[PDB]
Amino acid sequence: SVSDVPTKLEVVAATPTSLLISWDAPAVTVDYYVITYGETGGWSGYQEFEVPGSKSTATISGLSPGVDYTITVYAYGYPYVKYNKSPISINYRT
Amino acid sequence: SLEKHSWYHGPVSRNAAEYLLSSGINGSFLVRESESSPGQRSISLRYEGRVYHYRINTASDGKLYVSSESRFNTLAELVHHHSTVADGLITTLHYPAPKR
Repeated sequence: SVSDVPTKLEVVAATPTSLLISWDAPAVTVDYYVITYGETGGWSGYQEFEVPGSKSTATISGLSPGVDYTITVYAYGYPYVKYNKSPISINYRT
Repeated sequence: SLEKHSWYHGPVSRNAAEYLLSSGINGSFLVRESESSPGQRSISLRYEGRVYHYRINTASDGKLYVSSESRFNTLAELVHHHSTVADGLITTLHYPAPKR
């Protein structure tokens, strides 16, 4: 399996509709993040948002209770290909 | 062998590639093989909510290219190049899709 950047991604607190997610801040630098989220399997689509580079957490709210989501965090501009990396992704059931 | 690359997804259909990229952003991409024609490969690339599919062509001397002006001995060299220089692609190959 491929290694990821960021390296860690966790749901640190959750209600059935509202999540607090956390990843690891860079050791060096990042400009900003993009996060996508949507129901696993892609039928209902994905939403995308930016996160300032000063953060290493985000909230995602208004989710449906008991539903599986795929959440992916991108370090915008990071040279994934150079280092043979993928963006970090998790699936989470609310 | 190619499976070691983050961006190499093996045999995946065009329509399936679009699903794999639907959680992506501009510059999200993957390289796939035809499920019907071993050795036939394409790059699928996300831009502005859509997916652009580029056949990896083979020159008479065996070199690979997605854009005629820029040709390569290996697929890894091609992808590394186009990760920083779009050179005929709608955008650079930046974010390897997570394999699923």
